[PDB]
Amino acid sequence: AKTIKITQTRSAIGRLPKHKATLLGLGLRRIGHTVEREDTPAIRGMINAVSFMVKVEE
Amino acid sequence: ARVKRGVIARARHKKILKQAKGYYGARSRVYRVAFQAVIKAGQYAYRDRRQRKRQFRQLWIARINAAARQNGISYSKFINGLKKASVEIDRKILADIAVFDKVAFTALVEKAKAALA
Amino acid sequence: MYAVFQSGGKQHRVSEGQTVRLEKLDIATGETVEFAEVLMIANGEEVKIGVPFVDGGVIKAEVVAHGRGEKVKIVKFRRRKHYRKQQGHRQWFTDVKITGISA
Amino acid sequence: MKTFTAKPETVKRDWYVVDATGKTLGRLATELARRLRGKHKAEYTPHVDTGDYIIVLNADKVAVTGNKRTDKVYYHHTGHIGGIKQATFEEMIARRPERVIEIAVKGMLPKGPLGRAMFRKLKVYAGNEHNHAAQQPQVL
RNA sequence: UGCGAAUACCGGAGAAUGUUAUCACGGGAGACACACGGCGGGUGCUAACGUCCGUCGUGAAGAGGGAAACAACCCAGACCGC
RNA sequence: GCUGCGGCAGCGACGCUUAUGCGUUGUUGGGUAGGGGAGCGUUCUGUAAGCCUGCGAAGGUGUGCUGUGAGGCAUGCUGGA
Repeated sequence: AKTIKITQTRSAIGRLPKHKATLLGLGLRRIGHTVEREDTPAIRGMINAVSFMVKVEE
Repeated sequence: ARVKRGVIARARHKKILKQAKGYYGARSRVYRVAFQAVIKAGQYAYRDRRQRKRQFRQLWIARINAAARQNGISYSKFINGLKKASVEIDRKILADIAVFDKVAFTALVEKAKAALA
Repeated sequence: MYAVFQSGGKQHRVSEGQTVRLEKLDIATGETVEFAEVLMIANGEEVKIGVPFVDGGVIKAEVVAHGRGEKVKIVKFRRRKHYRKQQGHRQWFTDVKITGISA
Repeated sequence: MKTFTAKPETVKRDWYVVDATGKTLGRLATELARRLRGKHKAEYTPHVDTGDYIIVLNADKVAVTGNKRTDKVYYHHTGHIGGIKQATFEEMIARRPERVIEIAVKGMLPKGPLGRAMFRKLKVYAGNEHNHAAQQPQVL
């Protein structure tokens, strides 16, 4: 899980398909922008591809 | 049915030709200047004002690093002391205290030196 | 006594100095309402008691004068690639003056 | 107001006297180059005209670290083509510390004009104290 | 090829998110010389800032920071002013 | 790049007000070919023997204010309708 409250990692346009997984998906725009999603399993899927990539901190 | 360009013809050239500085040779006398040079001016200008915000900062720290270190702790350690505070954080710029209120500044280096855990 | 504060840039180096700043909000015209700044004060910093903080007791602020909040400045500022030219543009503010009483 | 202390056109000049008879050689240049600019200096906004005033002594007592005593490219080619290039190792040149070695600061300064203002204007010599052809007055 | 991944692709539900991003029909197009870098390959000598496909990213049509100086590499994408 | 402060414009909302509109807010605003949308200015026609003018028109040159820009105006001087 661990997805409740996540701020973007730090990267402009460079990925290929993960951008849908995040910016176009999760709802993150520009770095540092944090989003707070629910705390259920279904969401972990998105952060996984971007594991060390994104930043979920607490 | 009259373009009679003459009518704005003049006003346009005159407009850009209005480069007081004169710059040098053709750079005022000839229309050639305008979009060649008057245009460069606009370009060189576009970046310098915004790129300048830092060129001074580079100076601000250049002097703080040159003032604060003379009395213990380098600029690297300075802002770190300063860093620890509840309200104590007044940024640089005014940081030039080293020029007018030396006593303040050196009384401010302790606010950091003695501050560094 | 010296002065010090931020609000749209740390512009508060000079003592009283009456220097430009930012803008009220709803409107500018002059007069006043008596707006104390905040204890960003360098303790005012100015006397036998120049203090590292600025924090030298609760409440310490100067009242805003509101000298003249108008004017602009105009700067062309125009970019252009090799096929275009946004060359045509302009954005300014009025920076209200403010004299500021004593610390 | 606009913060930046002006340029009083090289306002003050604090005189000094290094020793050079030390053992730091090349290391010394930096605190010798930083000085003629705005090192110990706080105010007097550099970038613009400025400087200080120190002076070297014998300096002939240097060894560098590694076998640099034996290296250092050093050539002062001239506008002469015809295949010139005057290479001389450090020790070969250390025989008469001239515009070089002690002058290792030149390559360390802003270069060109203004930086050029400080340049050799610190004096060098190679004998320490004896007949200081240089200004005897106030120094540290 | 008597075995067989990753994986891409196909369809089914589900929560959330993205100023229907999707599809259809209709007006106007331009566009079919692309170059480089990474990965998978034909070629060529696992030669070429070589050449021909695939795929992803950048340039083209992106300024800024970075690798001295280097369109394509790295970072980061420029509404204006401080 | 992000943040802070001010300002501009498009859209969704919010506060209301409510043709409407404005303040708050979220967000969008690199750009060749090219598509779409708004405008400035010039010569000529209507509105015009109305209005401006020899107590000085057009034009030339300076200046000041003004608009996002194309440009706008006010006026010194020249100028002679």
